[PDB]
Amino acid sequence: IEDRRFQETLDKIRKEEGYDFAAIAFYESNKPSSPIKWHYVSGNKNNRFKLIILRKGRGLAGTVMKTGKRMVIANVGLALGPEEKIDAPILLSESLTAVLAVPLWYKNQVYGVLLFGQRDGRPLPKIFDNDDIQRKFGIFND
Ligand SMILES: [Cl-]
Repeated sequence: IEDRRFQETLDKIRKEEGYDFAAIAFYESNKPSSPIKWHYVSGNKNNRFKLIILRKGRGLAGTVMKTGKRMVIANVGLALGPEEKIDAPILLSESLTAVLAVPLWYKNQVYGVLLFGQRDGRPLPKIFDNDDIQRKFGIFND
């Protein structure tokens, strides 16, 4: 899709799927040492996410960017240690208690990571299978 649609589609999907929060991360630049940052957000409580710097292979977005595998964390407090909590600062800046992170694809590469989150102990609305993934979030792929 055109770059000029990412925000609108992100917001609509967040609301359809019933999440408190959504975001999308990409590499900050084409420089070799580029970090990964959270480029778009929706349902965010503040702007501190703009300070977050993720090194390659680290946090939620780094791991999904690397592995090609979605991550489902039903409960942050139970599923993650404090070392993992630290690699994923969006958890802290947005007070997220559950999350779903999905890779977005371009010619078999992961070019971005799409994150959905809940606050206040609200559960994930549903755990999607591979086909629902593709159907609901395939708009972001080619
Ligand atoms: Cl993060």
